[PDB]
Amino acid sequence: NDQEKAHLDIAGSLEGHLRFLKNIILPVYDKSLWDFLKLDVTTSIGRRQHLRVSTAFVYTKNPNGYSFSIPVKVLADKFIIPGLKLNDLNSVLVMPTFHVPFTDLQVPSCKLDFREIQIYKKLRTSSFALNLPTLPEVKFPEVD
Amino acid sequence: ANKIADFELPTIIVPEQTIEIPSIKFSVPAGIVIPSFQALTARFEVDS
Repeated sequence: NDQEKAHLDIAGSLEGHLRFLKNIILPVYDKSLWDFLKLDVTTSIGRRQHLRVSTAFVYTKNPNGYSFSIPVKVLADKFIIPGLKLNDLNSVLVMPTFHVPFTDLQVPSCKLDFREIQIYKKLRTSSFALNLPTLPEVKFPEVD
Repeated sequence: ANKIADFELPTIIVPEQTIEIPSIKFSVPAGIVIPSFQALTARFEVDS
């Protein structure tokens, strides 16, 4: 299974030395197996008998097919998705950077868009650490 | 320890330890895709 196509394939192979079975005669018809059938190969003498069965299911699909994609505008530092521009609420809200008490984590500033949807591509996390007297102090480097 | 048996403990120091945080990726759909029908094929064969 993949984006383009789906394959379901099963094959069954059997082999058996059923030679003796083929060596049979029919008294009701007064005829032999091979004779009555009028087949000799693998029937007159009887041979290693094979049974082969194959099942192949295959379907074609388009990876892109019929696709509904949200409208996205991509910038270096942000993505903009123009959602419904309802005017009921305030247009924008600005969130200033905040210093979390007792730690060095700096919350990056953000602007929240309601008419559109504005995402910022990368968010920066300032480093912080625990202050303990000789205990293992975990120091967290910055991560974006 | 010296209060009880005059013997003092060996000193143990655990140095700084680096702990790794494996990267994680979260996927949120940005649109749907409906594969368009192009062809359907089924084949059955019995070979004796």
